[PDB]
Amino acid sequence: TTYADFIASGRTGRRNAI
Amino acid sequence: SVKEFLAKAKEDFLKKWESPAQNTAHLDQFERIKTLGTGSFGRVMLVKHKETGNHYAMKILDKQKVVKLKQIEHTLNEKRILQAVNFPFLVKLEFSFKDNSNLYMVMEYVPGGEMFSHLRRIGRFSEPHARFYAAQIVLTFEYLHSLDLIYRDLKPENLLIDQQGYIQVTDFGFAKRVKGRTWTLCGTPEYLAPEIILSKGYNKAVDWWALGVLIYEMAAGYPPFFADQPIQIYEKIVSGKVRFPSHFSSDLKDLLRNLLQVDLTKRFGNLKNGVNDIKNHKWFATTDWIAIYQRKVEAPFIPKFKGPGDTSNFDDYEEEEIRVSINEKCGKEFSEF
Ligand SMILES: Cc1cc(O)cc(O)c1/C=N/NC(=O)[C@@H](N)c1ccccc1
Repeated sequence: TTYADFIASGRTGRRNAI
Repeated sequence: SVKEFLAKAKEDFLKKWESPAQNTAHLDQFERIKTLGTGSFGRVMLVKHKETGNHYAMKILDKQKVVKLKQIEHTLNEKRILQAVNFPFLVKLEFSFKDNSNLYMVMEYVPGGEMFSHLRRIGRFSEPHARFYAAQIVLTFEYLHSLDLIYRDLKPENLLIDQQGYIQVTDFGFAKRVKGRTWTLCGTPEYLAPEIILSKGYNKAVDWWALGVLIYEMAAGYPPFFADQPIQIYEKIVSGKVRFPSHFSSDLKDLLRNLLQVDLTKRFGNLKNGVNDIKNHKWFATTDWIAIYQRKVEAPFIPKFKGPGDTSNFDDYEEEEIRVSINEKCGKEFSEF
């Protein structure tokens, strides 16, 4: 599931601006 | 009237824009309580104003890091704009000042915590819940854009919930007063409009695209474009293909196809009818805008408030000593702050 892919991705924490 | 309110609003803003308030407090009037959040060149702390007993949130920016990351001009933008604006859903700048090491902006303390925190914990918001917040963002962007301001940093990380459960928008770090178009490659990868990525010039429409990302993330629980690496995220934004969860209503998906629109001639917010293309969209049909503005509407979620100065709605961060150098750093660069 996409939710499972997200949760397992490295970008579920606070995201920094570039 | 809206035009009338906004015209009066503009006249108030302009007198403050041209004559910015400056140096209206000093560090020692505040008692420091706790770190509420951090950023690439600073942090934000809960503080208490000694003379009145009022609580506030103080943002502390390290001048040298601002310079190393080339954010001088962005930072001057942030304070100049923030002190001039006045709207129910904008975090109010109560005071600002600077010292040898840092710039300081003392805002109202919004005790409910970040939308980000509630969003990841709960998983996702119901649509009427997401709508109540989105409506407030819509009115806020109407106000902001009518002043010629572009916001450029919308994300759940930058939205706070107040005591009656209404939203307050914070972080004016990328905000800019610009009538024409601009080029700075800035923002958060997941929220960047394609025109930013492809190094075209761009405008206020990037905010409406970001609203689309926000509404999607609030309702889905994840953003429309994600991957382990930003380069791969851009490849996905640029290709523009978007997939929606099966639980998104039709009105929601339609609203989002229009906000998440790569074609600037078609992006909602950016057409002739301006923001009304959004206020009159079916997804907002049940929304009473005046009642929303007047805060006469019952919020979907009232945060637990266990008293004044309570912080249990924010994460714990490593506390660092607020060191102020004995030498002025970067004085010329921040003269007008
Ligand atoms: C938590 C809180 C409460 C409040 O009543 C008002 C606020 O403004 C905040 C927090 N705001 N946090 C940010 O703006 C963050 N993006 C940040 C940007 C640059 C440097 C450091 C952080």
